[PDB]
Amino acid sequence: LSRLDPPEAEVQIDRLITGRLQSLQTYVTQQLIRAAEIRASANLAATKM
Amino acid sequence: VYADSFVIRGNEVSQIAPGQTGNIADYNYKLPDDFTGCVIAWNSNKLD
Repeated sequence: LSRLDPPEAEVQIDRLITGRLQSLQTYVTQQLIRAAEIRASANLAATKM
Repeated sequence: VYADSFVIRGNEVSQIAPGQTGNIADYNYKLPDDFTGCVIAWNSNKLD
């Protein structure tokens, strides 16, 4: 904003938002896949207990 | 439908646009970026 008008700043900020929103989707998808693995391990540990 | 109308100089027609900066778009007629209208501008010589 400091060095650009709104008409063009909306486009530049929208690009950054899309990029960082993709970062969050990658993060959350991997946590779900990895949480299933620790859950399977907790099920094995409970069964052995 | 809002019809706005005025006269401007010859090398000023490019300033009538969403998101611009100039001596006529600063504080005389600021067109917002939610602009769904249409700017018509034609040469007016001899009448004006």
